[PDB]
Amino acid sequence: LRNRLTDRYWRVQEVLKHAQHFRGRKNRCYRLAVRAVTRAF
Amino acid sequence: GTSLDLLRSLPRVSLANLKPSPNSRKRERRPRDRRRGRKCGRGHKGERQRGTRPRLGFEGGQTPFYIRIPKYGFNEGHSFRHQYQPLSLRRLQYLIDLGRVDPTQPIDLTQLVNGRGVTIQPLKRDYGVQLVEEGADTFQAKINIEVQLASELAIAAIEKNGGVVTTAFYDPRSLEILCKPIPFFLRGQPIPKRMLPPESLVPYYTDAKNRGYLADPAKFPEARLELAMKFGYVLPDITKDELFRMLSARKDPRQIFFGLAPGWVVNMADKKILKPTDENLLKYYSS
Amino acid sequence: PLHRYPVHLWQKLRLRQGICARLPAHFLRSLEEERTPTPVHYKPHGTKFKINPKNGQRERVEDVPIPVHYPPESQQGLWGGEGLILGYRYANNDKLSKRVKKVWKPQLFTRELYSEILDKKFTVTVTMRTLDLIDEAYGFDFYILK
Amino acid sequence: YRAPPPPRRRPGPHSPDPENLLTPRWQLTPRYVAKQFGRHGAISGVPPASLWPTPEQLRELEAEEQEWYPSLATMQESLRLQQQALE
Amino acid sequence: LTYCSTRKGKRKTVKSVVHRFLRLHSGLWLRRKAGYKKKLWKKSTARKKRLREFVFCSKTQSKLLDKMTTSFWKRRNWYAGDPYQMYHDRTNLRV
Amino acid sequence: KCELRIPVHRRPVQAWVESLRGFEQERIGLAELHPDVFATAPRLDIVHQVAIWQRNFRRISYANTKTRAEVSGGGRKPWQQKGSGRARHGSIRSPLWRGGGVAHGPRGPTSYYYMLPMKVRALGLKVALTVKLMQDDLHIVDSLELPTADPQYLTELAQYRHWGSSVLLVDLTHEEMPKNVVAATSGLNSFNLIPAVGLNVYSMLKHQTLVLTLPSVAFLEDKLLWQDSRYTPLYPFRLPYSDFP
Amino acid sequence: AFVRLTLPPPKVVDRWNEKRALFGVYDNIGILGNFEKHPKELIKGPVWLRGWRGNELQRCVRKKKFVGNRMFIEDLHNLNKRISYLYKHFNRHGKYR
Amino acid sequence: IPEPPKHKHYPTPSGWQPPRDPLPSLPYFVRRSRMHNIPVYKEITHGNRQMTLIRKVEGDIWALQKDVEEFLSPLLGKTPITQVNEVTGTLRIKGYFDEQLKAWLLEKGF
Amino acid sequence: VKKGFRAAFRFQKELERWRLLRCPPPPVRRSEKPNWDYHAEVQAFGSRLQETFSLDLLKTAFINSCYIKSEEAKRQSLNLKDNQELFEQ
RNA sequence: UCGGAGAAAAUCUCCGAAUGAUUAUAACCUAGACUUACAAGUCAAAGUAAAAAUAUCUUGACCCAGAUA
RNA sequence: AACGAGCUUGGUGAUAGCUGGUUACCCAAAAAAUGAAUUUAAGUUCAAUUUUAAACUUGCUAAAAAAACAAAAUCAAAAA
RNA sequence: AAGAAAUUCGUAAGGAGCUAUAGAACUAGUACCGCAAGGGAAAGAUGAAAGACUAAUUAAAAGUAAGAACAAGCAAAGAUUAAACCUUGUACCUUUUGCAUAAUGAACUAACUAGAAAACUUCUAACUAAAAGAAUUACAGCUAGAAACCCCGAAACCAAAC
Ligand SMILES: [Mg+2]
Ligand SMILES: [Mg+2]
Ligand SMILES: [Mg+2]
Ligand SMILES: [Mg+2]
Ligand SMILES: [Mg+2]
Ligand SMILES: [Mg+2]
Ligand SMILES: [Mg+2]
Ligand SMILES: [Mg+2]
Ligand SMILES: [Mg+2]
Ligand SMILES: [Mg+2]
Ligand SMILES: [Mg+2]
Ligand SMILES: [Mg+2]
Ligand SMILES: [Mg+2]
Ligand SMILES: [Mg+2]
Ligand SMILES: [Mg+2]
Ligand SMILES: [Mg+2]
Ligand SMILES: [Mg+2]
Ligand SMILES: [Mg+2]
Ligand SMILES: [Mg+2]
Ligand SMILES: [Mg+2]
Repeated sequence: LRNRLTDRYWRVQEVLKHAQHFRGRKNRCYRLAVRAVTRAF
Repeated sequence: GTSLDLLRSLPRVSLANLKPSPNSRKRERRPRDRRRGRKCGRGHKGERQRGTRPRLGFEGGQTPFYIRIPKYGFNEGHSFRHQYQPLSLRRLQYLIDLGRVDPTQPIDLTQLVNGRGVTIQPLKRDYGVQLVEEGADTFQAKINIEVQLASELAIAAIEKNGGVVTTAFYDPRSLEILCKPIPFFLRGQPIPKRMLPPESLVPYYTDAKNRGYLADPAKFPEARLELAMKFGYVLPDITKDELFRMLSARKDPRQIFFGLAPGWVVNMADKKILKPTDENLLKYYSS
Repeated sequence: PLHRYPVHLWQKLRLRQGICARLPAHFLRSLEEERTPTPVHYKPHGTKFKINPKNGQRERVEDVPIPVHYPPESQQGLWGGEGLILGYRYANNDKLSKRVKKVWKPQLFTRELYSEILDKKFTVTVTMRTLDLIDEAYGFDFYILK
Repeated sequence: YRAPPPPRRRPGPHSPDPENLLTPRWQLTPRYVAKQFGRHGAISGVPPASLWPTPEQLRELEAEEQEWYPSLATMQESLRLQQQALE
Repeated sequence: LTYCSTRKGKRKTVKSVVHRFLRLHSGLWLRRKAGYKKKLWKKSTARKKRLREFVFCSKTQSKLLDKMTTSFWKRRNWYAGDPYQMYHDRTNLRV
Repeated sequence: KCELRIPVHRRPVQAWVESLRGFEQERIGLAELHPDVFATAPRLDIVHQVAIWQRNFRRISYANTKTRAEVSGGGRKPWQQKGSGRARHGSIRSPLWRGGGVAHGPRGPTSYYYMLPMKVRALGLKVALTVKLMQDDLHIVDSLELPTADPQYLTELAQYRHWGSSVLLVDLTHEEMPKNVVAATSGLNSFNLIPAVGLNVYSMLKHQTLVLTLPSVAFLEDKLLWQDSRYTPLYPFRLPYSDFP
Repeated sequence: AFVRLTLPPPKVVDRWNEKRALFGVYDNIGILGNFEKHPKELIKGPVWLRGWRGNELQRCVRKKKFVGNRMFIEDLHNLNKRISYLYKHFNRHGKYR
Repeated sequence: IPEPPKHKHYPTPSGWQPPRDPLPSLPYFVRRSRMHNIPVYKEITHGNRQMTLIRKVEGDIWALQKDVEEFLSPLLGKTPITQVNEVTGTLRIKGYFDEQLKAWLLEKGF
Repeated sequence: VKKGFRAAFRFQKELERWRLLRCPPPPVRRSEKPNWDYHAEVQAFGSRLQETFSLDLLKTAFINSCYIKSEEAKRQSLNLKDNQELFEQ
């Protein structure tokens, strides 16, 4: 593990903040939240 | 200059201020983003996509192009053919003009190579220099030169001015010593003898018209005269010339260097030349 | 890591330490020296140079001895340098035919030989080559000693 | 700080210890010893007479020379016969 | 093709090219015509003349042969009395 | 004065000769420096090239990883290909598995060695010397003799004369460097003393101000200028030559 | 993802230690020293790659040449297998022919 | 490289002639190579882009361009396309003009 | 433990943001904050409204009686003029 | 596999060739072209040489083995 | 406790023209599946297309009369 | 595809490595699995002091709780005074074909998990009829730098043990 990505937290937060007002696991789970956010956009 | 005045005003140069010349480096592209990711430039799935396309020259199962052409001996014996570096009278005149080849003393392959006038490569089958006629019309120098090959017109240019040209054969081992003599004296070995030409080359070097080093000296004056008449110049008697001794100087056919006999050892560190005394060793070298 | 010495030097270093060091100096020389046996199963090159026929140029030649297998039964007899040749052949003597395992074996005879120095007669497993060597040496005792 | 002394190469004839088994073989040939004389001349300690072939070595050179390098007279004679056959 | 050799780490020449084609220093390649020694009795006189000639190679064929041979086969060779001495350079070529 | 002949069209460059014997002995002489050494064109790309080479040809990286072949175990097939509902696998040590080999990792010790042309590296010493002079960071001195060996003196002298925080000092040869200079500089992190054969572009960019003794100036001018009117090497320059030391 | 809840200890780099201060000295030992020594003689590293560079296949073969006969049994087995892996990739597999 | 020997009569039979003295008084100076020749080089890129390059130019490199443009314009009939590399100190011209530009410099005394 | 110092520093900012939301700070007088010069602020106040004031009077207007009591209390442990008279007018 | 005829150039409808006999014996060299993925396949002025212009009619690479000079 | 031929380790990262997968942004251009050979038709090589850079000069559409078979594909001066 | 030799040259403690899914399989060849050869793990975290009572730090993952739901629909978007009603809108990746309402794969979270080389071309410099720190190339070339070509998966085959 010479180089490991250290910003993954903020990458996840970017997509999540656009999904917090959905209902279901779409609002908290990145894999499902990401697809729902794009459809909104 | 005005550029240096700009440095005076500008801040200090330091490791934190470095920059390469613009466009000096291209940027390498990793297969990460959508543009260069995904199939990654390889195309849709297939042999060429997995990396297993056939070898270069394969044409999908028909007899390749480089196999259906008849085999022919264009390059037979290429490694055994002799190669002679070409020297033109333009290059020879140019070297003399700038002082890079001194005409006062005799010119031999050592001096030519020593002046960066020619580049000799014995490993690539160089066996000497061939004189090239180009530049003869403008050649106006009187010089004594030894070259492994020479042409009829090239000889005429040298002799018309009153110089001397002779053709001498150096064997593959002798040439390497001749080209780089000092990287040899440092070894610590005695100077080897110079071997005679192979049977094929014997006629060329025993013929006066070619100025062979093994040719009959009595036959030269006839050859010199005929060449002079053919090219419409008057043969100059070089015996009267003040520097006749230098012009006529010629090393022994078993000698590599002018003043060094075969069998001697050159102690460069002590500025000495050890010479043998044994009889069998002296008979070996003097043969 | 790495060993300090190449593995091929290990046997020499072993002879040079311990009780092996205390062994007689002359005996170690026999152990140390390696000499090729006189050719038996191959024809050596007479010269060190030959003229290549295809390109008509002189090229160096060297002698590469065949690998010969010496069964332990041979150490109880007097084979004149002969052994087993474990190799392959080409069926029908064309390299486009199959490659077949082949073993060439010496013809062994039982013979009784007399030693003058020992004044005893031994019964030995022997090859016709060994008998020829003794004849060339002008005696069984001369053969062993020479 | 002060920098250490500049790197320098060994300044004189080098004869390796033969007993050591880690000494490379090339450094122990009769050709590496000559190299010491040519570079450093007399101070090497090579006995000058050892720079020339030894009696047995000389015989090898002459025998090899006769086999592979003919004399000038023989070459011309061989050339003449070929021309006569060609004519 | 061998791109990196086990012993020397270099590319290797394909000795089938070296035995069939001649490369001029300018970049051209010469070859023979396939079949020029075959069944000459049933070939027309004009056909045989075409077969005997030394012929050039196309741009893509030359590009392939350059890939299959190493640099040593692309150097300038100074042979005395060479019969291809004049064909190693191009003259009056604007293109 | 420059020993070698300056080009006719270029006038020489000059600097103040200095002495370290006292604080106030700033101007004791006037010196002439070959314009082609200390007044070459300002080329900072070449300075970047040389500075990179000095930092990259020495680099040997000792990073390594095991590939799937070098990881302990792994020979057997975990389960049968079919009739399991599982993903197909052939080893427990593939890159996908935890504890498996690295697919594309550092492989063994690697070297970054390369050599720049000798003329290019010589130029970078000429360009660097111009930069220090034209930017008023080069101080030519007659000798490095110092009145005292206390390190306090050398640092105070640097402050009085408006030198930088770091000073690079050059002397002609290591063997003859004065004892007073050795003692003081030995204990100083920022003031480094090197022999004239150790001068390089990287150390002239790390140290703010350069101090050259007059003999070193002649030493440097000879070596760098020799590069401009020389042939290509017939054989390495340590072998005997007609005119080369 | 999860992140550190406290700042890691401050990292201090002393830029004027002897190694950093005197870095790069004697790199012109050749041009400024009459060419008695090449700078590549000043490199410290593995025996098989001082003053030399190559791709992984080239590096594997060269290590074998220099120290192959002093290597351990397990290492020589792995080194030999790496050569054959790299030989088959560089000479049979890839986009470009 | 030896300094060229003095010759009684110039130009030398090869054609070489040393830089004239006293020096030219132009704003720019063009230096000779180590082999004592005028540093004008024919160059080609892509196999069809022909160029001529003047190296070792000191002083106002821009002044040298103006002179070259005037010098070469009558032959071409249009202003020549050039690139001035001020960092390297070289002037690059499209097309082969080495012969005319070497004789030109010789007269100026460079 | 992943390398690096920067990711930890970024998350420290997030921890600060969360703490303020959960435990909002008590509002503080702008004077106690940095970047404050009373004399300059008073002049800007007048110039903001495009009006000319006598700075001495404006300063008195801001002063309150309660402020004086607090200062005297701290002093116990220049009487000045209150805004009263200006307030009435 | 190639050639000939129709559909009329995509698949369909039909015949033939793996030569044959005749012979004036039909040379060498060299512009420009046709055809063509490559490979193979076509036509040919001028010059020279033989003779006293002419070949008429209707097809398998490389390697490797041979034969004579 | 999976025998048309046991199991284990090594050869071995076996090979797979087959299935799956192949990780940030932005700007731009962009085909095909026509032809040819191939134990070749689930592949590959060449042509053809596309593309990037460079050199310098005509290109696209349209194109009369007149021609090659004929009441629009070739060819195709001047023009625009 | 393989590949020499003659011959020449040669005197020398560190890390732009890993930091608990990484680095050795390793806290251990142990536990455990296998009749046997053999295969083969997982994990720990106070402080100066525990003769200070073994600490703290964190809206922070999925999952839950606090707090079940309220006509109507890829679950959102436009909005709105208003959470929902009204309006618009045939999940995603691969794949078919450039289409699917086909069809493959995905319960979710965290971590890990796949393009690598310099023959030719291009770009940036050094010197230039020569370039290169010996061996090489050269009818403007030569030297140096920069720029490139994946991961996982069989049935099999062979050697030696069991
Ligand atoms: Mg050459
Ligand atoms: Mg394994
Ligand atoms: Mg197995
Ligand atoms: Mg497998
Ligand atoms: Mg691991
Ligand atoms: Mg064709
Ligand atoms: Mg005719
Ligand atoms: Mg595979
Ligand atoms: Mg297939
Ligand atoms: Mg079509
Ligand atoms: Mg066909
Ligand atoms: Mg077939
Ligand atoms: Mg028109
Ligand atoms: Mg572990
Ligand atoms: Mg583990
Ligand atoms: Mg939660
Ligand atoms: Mg609704
Ligand atoms: Mg289906
Ligand atoms: Mg890459
Ligand atoms: Mg098989």
